[PDB]
Amino acid sequence: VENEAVAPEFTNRNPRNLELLSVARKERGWRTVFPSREFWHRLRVIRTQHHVEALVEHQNGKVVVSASTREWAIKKHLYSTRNVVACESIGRVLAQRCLEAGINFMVYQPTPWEAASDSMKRLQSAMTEGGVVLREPQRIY
Amino acid sequence: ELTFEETERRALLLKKWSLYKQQERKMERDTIRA
Amino acid sequence: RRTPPLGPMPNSDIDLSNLERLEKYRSFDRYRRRAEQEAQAPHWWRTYREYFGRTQQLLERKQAIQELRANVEEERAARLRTASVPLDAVRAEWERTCGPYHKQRLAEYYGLYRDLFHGATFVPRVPLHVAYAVGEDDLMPVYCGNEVTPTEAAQAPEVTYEAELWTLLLTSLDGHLLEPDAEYLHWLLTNIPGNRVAEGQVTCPYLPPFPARGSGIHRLAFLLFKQDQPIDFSYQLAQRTFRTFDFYKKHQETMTPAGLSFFQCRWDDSVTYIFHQLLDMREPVFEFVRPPPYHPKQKRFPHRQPLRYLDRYRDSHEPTYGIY
Amino acid sequence: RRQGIKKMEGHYVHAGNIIATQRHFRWHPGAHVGVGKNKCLYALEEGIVRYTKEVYVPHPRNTEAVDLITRLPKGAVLYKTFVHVVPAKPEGTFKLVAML
Amino acid sequence: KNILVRMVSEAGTGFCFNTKRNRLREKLTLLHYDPVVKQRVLFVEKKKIRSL
RNA sequence: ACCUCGGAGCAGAACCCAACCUCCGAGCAGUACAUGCUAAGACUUCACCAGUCAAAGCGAACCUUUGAUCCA
RNA sequence: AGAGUGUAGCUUAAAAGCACCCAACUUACACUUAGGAGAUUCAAUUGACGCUCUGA
Ligand SMILES: [Mg+2]
Ligand SMILES: [Mg+2]
Repeated sequence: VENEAVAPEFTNRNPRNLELLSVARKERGWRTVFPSREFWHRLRVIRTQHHVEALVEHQNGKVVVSASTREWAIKKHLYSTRNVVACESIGRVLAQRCLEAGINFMVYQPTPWEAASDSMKRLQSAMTEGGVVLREPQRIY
Repeated sequence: ELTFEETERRALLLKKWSLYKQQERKMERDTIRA
Repeated sequence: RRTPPLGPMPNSDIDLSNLERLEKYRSFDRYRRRAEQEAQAPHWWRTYREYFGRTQQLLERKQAIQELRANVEEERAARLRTASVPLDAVRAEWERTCGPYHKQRLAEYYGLYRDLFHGATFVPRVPLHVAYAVGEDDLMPVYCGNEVTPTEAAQAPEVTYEAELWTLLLTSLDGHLLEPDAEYLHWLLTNIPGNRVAEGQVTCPYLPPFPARGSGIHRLAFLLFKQDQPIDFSYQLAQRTFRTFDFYKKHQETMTPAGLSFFQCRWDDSVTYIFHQLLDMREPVFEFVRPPPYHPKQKRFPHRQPLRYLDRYRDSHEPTYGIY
Repeated sequence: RRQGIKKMEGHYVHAGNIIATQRHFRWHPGAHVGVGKNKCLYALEEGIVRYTKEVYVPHPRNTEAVDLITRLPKGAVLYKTFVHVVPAKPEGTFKLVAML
Repeated sequence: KNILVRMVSEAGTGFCFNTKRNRLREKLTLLHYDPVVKQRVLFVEKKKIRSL
């Protein structure tokens, strides 16, 4: 049968294949430097003077899924783009975009004061209720 | 204990003093530069 | 000896004797931002990257923002940190405004461009929508990078897109079983009249996704091409295999990509059904096999090594007796 | 003491190999390089050893380093020597085990 | 100074492990993992092994 | 007076080394009582003895200065 | 009368980032956390409203 001619070794070219199988490597070094690189996808929050922005970035540095209050589509629905309301709104938008992009797992690396920040707590709560888990599964060795 | 109206008035007072002392520092700086 | 630097040494431009008169990093976060900027900046020394690498609209926006700010209820809710945002409206507005750019980012990250057009990119101008009807009451959508089971993708999906002809194509970028570079087409409508899809030319009939068991997660792409004038084109794997690269080379004169929507498929029992019922072949099962652990060349005298050293190199765990 | 670098740049290194032994943090762990209790740098993966210079961002809990970095001019960026292991082999392959 | 003492399990097992405590300090009672029982259990000081 | 070990001079740039020599302190203290068990791969005071680091795994929780054998 | 002409304080930013202010922690500063305010001078690349300079 010609249809059963299958190569002995499969070649999956999806960049997220091993990452989703929880088998791909994470950069496990960098212990003396903050933040750790031992992740596949990272949630990075930039709070500027006027705007609050959130990124979901792969380890390689590619920005995967972004939500910026700079964008009209989001800034046209809230009063101030630099407050807890803005942080929660951008978190919910980013959670929806992550779910639509297939990113269910993420790593968040806040400083102690960022973690203590109520706006960051609200953003994490928004993400977790939107579905994104801010803790990546362990690598399978 | 405190109510909601007094908290709102306190917030408005803080905002108005923000604007007022912002104008104060602005005019002081203008005099300095001039 | 001292070789001079091959470029501007860091912290040399600001190296001045007026240290007391120089403003300092009062905070850790400002230094972090500066350090990230420097890391992004290219350098002449070896770095980690080397090895591991309208006007009316503006006026309307300003007026709308002024109105929203003037609304006292909005200010009260914001100051009480209780306001919310309409997710559906934000989604639609983003799709219209800057959704195509984010979808291009997603496609580049997922490698669709490099694997379909050998790196040639584009922008998905048309906010296409695809959804596989699950049962009768609901329909699982296919966003840019969604996750859909082959059971839900067993039957052809409903496609909606506000536009005016069109050619819609489905490929499995990594489902091939023989040739690594090739891919399988699942269904292709051509010469779509406007929005209605039932009138499309069904050149290749619909195939459900068939990712082999333990073969990982496969990415399936819905491509949509704007069409100027129709052209005549042209359950067997030898005829379902093809390359989007030269396929779109043969039609790029009159076809231009304007829509994308892709999803991830895992194994499911529907894949067994697909492999047996209609592909009429034994389904392949794949396992992720890690390379054998490295051991240094065995020594005659494993000095200071534990007794487990011999086990590290023995192959059979059962007792053997040689000539006896 | 017999300390120092055990694997220079370009050297193939297997997982667990000690890359450098040090008393201070002369070399810092980069990608796929772990640190022992005694600051020894060992490889977490199998691959090639590379030495680079990278911007140093100390962990916030490191009070002394944070004080040093806050006492620093607004344009200055600290740099340190980092050791990375560029992994050679892939994590694994998918092999046909059975044609059911 | 310090003395090495034999903390004996209060779980009935014969498992004992050695710790160091000040001579002037009171007799020791401490939670510790019991391997035979596979659970943290209390241990009590029984007798002084030496004086270090 | 010293004899062992550790830190500094003392070696400017892998290691090794200026033995003899100079100064200092340790035969520990504090902490914890998983500060457990196992285990790839390595380092090493130029032998051996001895001494270090350690992924993965299992299990709990959520570390910073010496001495062999015999014999009791 | 003529020249340079022109984004909130600054930007070989295109409506952004730094700047700036109070509230709390600070003796205090600072940090941090919460908040606040801000501009592309008027008409069609051009002309004219405002600033600086060159004269009387
Ligand atoms: Mg010495
Ligand atoms: Mg040796």
